[PDB]
Amino acid sequence: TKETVYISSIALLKMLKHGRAGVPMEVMGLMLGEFVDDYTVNVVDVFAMPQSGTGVSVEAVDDVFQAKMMDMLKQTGRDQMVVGWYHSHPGFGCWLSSVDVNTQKSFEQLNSRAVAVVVDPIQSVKGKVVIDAFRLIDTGALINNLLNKANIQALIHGLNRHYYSLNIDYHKTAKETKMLMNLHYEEKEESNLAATKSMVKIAEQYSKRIEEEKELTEEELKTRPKKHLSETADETLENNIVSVLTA
Amino acid sequence: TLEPSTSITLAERQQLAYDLSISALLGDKIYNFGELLHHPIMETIVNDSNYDWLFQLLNALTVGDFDKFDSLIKVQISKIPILAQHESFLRQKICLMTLIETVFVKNIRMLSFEDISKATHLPKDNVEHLVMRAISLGLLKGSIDQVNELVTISWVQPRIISGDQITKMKDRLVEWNDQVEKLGKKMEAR
Amino acid sequence: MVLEATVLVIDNSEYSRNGDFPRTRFEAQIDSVEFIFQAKRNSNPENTVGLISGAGANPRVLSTFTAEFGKILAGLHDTQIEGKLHMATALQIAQLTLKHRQNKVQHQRIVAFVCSPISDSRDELIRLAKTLKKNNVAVDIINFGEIEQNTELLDEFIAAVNNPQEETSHLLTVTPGPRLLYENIASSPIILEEGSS
Amino acid sequence: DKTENDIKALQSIGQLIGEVMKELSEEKYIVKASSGPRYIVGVRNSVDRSKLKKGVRVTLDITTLTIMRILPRETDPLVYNMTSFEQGEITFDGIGGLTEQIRELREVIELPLKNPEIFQRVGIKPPKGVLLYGPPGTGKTLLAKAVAATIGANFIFSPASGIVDKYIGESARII
Amino acid sequence: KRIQSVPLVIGQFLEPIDQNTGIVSSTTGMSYVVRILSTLDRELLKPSMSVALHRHSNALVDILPPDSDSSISVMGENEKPDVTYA
Amino acid sequence: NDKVRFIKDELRLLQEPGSYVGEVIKIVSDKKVLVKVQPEGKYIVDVAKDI
Amino acid sequence: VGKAAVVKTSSRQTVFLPMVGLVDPDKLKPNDLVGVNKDSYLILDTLPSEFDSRVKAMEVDE
Amino acid sequence: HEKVTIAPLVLLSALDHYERTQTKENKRCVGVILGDANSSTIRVTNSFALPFEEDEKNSDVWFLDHNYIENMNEMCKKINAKEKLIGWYHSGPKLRASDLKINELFKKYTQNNPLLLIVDVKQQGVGLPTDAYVAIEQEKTFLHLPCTIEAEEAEEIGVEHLLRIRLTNQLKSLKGLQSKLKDVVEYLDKVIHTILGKLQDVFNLNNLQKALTVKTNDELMVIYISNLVRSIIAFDDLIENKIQNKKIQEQRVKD
Repeated sequence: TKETVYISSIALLKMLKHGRAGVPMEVMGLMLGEFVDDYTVNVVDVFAMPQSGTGVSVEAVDDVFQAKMMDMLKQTGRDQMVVGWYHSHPGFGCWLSSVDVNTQKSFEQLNSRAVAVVVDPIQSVKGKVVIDAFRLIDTGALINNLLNKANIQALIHGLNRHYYSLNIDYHKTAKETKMLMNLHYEEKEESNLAATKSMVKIAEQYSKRIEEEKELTEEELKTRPKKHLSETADETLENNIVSVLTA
Repeated sequence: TLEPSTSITLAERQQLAYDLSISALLGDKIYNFGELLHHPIMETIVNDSNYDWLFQLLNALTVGDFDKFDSLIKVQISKIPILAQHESFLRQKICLMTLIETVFVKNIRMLSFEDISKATHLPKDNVEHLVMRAISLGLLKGSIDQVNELVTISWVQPRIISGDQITKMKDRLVEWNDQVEKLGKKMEAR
Repeated sequence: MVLEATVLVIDNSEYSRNGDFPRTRFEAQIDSVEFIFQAKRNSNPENTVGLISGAGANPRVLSTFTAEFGKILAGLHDTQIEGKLHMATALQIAQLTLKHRQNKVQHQRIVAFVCSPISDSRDELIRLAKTLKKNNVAVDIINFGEIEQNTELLDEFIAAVNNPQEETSHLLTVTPGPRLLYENIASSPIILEEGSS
Repeated sequence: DKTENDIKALQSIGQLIGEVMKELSEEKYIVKASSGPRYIVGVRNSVDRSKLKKGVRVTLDITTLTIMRILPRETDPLVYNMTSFEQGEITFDGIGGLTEQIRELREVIELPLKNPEIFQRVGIKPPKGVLLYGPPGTGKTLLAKAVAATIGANFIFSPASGIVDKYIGESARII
Repeated sequence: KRIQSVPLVIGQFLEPIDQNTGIVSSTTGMSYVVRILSTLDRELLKPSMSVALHRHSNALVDILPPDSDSSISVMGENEKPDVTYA
Repeated sequence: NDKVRFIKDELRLLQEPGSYVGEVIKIVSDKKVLVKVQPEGKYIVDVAKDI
Repeated sequence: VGKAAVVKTSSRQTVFLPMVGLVDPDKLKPNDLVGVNKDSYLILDTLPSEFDSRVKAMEVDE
Repeated sequence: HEKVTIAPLVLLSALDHYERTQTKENKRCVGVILGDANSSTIRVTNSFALPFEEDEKNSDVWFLDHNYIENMNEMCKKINAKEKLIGWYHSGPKLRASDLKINELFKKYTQNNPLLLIVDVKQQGVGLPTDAYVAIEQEKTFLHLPCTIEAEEAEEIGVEHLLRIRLTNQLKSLKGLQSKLKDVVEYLDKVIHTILGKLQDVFNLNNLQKALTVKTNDELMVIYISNLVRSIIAFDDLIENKIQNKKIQEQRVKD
């Protein structure tokens, strides 16, 4: 059946911070949260494990580290359980490969619904973040999942454990939401500072923009392209208005 | 440092105070008699017996009488060659601070030769030489325009120790707030 | 005694870096911590102890709850050995430290050394005796050298906090003359009535 | 256990060589991979940018194509066409009776190493070239080895028909 | 603009076929007809400018300054000649 | 509205592997052209249905 | 520093690898076949002597 | 310049801290901030909650875990090497006296003057609501440092991915004046020092500016005349666009 993973703001941000910094080597960690029914996987928090260059392998997931960190998590009142793991690949897309699969599989034998989350931070500069969520065949509710229906019964009967993607939603919190927007009195000080110093220097700023303008007029004469000539004039006009406004 | 802790024995206050009084008269190094009011050299210890000189120093500086300067000093402090020049320096600084506050009420800093000549009780020519020595030091950061006979002054004054100044400040703070408020209103509108 | 999480409060007053004991009062104190830890630890396989300073330079938690003796000792030896005891606060902070405890089956207990004289308000000291019961916690005072020049506030604190002594409190009053401090502490009830001494 | 450790190196990835052509920016680089192509590649944090200043040979990821580490600069060194014989096989007492030629070669090759100083004070440049002609292995080859030996100089033999190979830019690189 | 992204092969733009179309010459000698980004134009590009093209998708992502010089075929640019005519 | 759609169309467009430049050796009558392609060897291809 | 060895594999590509203990540095040298992996680029084993062509034609009469 | 750059992750982790520790009734919650600040530019790159327990009639009673700072820092080291101790964070909303005693604790374990970052969590301030302070000698006293956002190219796109001048500047200024006024009225009640000295100074340095604004106007008037020309150059490109359109339109009708 249909599965929907809510990844939180503070999780996104820890995954992306770590994964960008590890580059070109991969970083993986455990996702913390709770499983609810068969339709909701909450990722509330996330921490990093040690780094891997080998593609993440079964020898490599620190048994000590996860146990030791959780015991400390416990005293700061983080008590909700591991729901899966996230892993980076920079350079390779947002997918699995067989090593991840073997990693993944071992987690699921422990849990039963675990998710693999893959971030590619090379595709997190496509001006969206590409992120995916995966699970192997694992059944016990996924028995209505991969004119039909002969196929999937035989698909889980011929082979248990084959990847599939999962859907993504982001649920967040209003205080988190307001914090994200108040990024963009220190504020007052800065805008004003530039305004002041712009006004000091304007005697020169005046001269260079007549010269640019003089050029622009001349180009258009020869020309008798158009977009470029317009844009150059538009920038000069924009700047003047802002400059009159400043005093 | 002394008065909160370390060496709060009366002996140590009394020697240090005596040194403070002698040095203030010899010097002109840091402001006038405000420094003496704020910290004690006549009210952790005696008000008399060479701390009499302090109260008289306050009367002499404001008034600017040479005779009151002559009478306050007793033989130990007086014999020293150093003090007398530095007496004139302290008198200008205090007098200058009084005229300037008076005129200052928005941004006025223009004081004539005539105001300063009067204050010191010296003719203009003595004052011309005297101010010229005092600007050298940088106790004045205005400038003297000889043939206008006006001194156009760029602030140098410390403006500190309040009681009079606070009443006036409060009046000013309110006025400024109103001026700004109208600007703000216009922006709000469009 | 019973299954208990103990915050141990050690007194490093100006007294303590000089003789009042053989050779040094600081050097009497160190032998007893080891003995109190072992006395408890040998009774039951669950038992944790934490270490805090009073006298020294303000109350500091030196060591959190642990079941390894080396940490306590390591923490004890990093002390500032002079100051004055911040009694009221030391009890309050210790009670605050206790809530975090490693296991939650355990009782909640403060074992304090008082070496140096105190000067606390009696009214307040009673409010503490039963704020320990706002949170149901116990306390044991190891007193010496206070009984040679000052009052025992501390008995009244023992009588006030008081509930049955399987649940709550002991007053262990040790004559301060020469003889190893741990042995003395043993003939006071804290290394008697134990499972394994 | 050494063998088990050897299996452990095999689990770590390959890593390709390129040479920095030029710094395009301090975050972006032009490198010409030694697999042929030229690429725009990035950097990682661990490395420094002063250790990427051009003509350095650098180590590239396999498919990530970012600079993972930098090895010392080289042009990838030869021992099969830059073929080395430390010292010679004969000394100049082993071939005495070519005397005049011995004396002249001594003074032209050994002597500028030992004192530049005399040639500088005068202000004339130092000798830079020697030519041998004659039929080869009558004494000619003998001289050339014998000189290398005494100086300790490294003899570097070039075969002329190793310096022609049939690919883009190899002939240029060897010399 | 954002979607293509790094890492990239270097090419030289041969000629504009039209609006949003170019024939490009890759510098492994192999010439391709590609799309160009709509954020780069006929007057933001020239017949021998250096361009950044995608490795597998071959479309003009970003414009490079020409500053690549071969170094195993040896093309020298030389700041500082230090000899004069005396 | 058209300007939004147009960008969208380009975004899709750009995900092609590209075209090869080739040289016509000869036209034939069979609807094939023999092309010596410059990145690769020589190929016989079937021209478009539009010409 | 590292035990750096460069090999140039017959696909015309150079790689920088470490030396594994499954070869000796006394078996690394030009004019020798060495067996380097296709995909981790690490010299697994050393192969029979003499690189490339072992004389392109010789008639042998034993 | 002396500067602090603060990750969104830091402040959202603080946002989470305050709820996740159930700290209520305007009590203190404490954690550690981590980054690189060996230099005089603080880069704050990571953070963690620290167990903290306060008493309800004493804030000079505190319980703070020393071992945790030390132990978690070692785990931090094993994960990334950018994530060193530089300071701590508190939920504000003001400074406290008790802030010093905790600050004194962190001083041993830092390699710069310990940074106290006050993160307001109520989100009822203006702008970036966080103010950054560093303990130095005056007793000991906290001093404001400029606190600004951070960027990493992935992180900033992700911040936007989740979410998808003059009037403000001026409003915030009047807001300031108003606050300055409030403080003065409060001081006047208290009286019947630094502040006063500052107020007098400001005053000395609208009035003084008046005369100079007159000179500015003549230069501004030249700038307005420049504007006039600029509109005309732009107007030329617009006109061209209309002709091209016209030609197309006429051709369209014909066919």
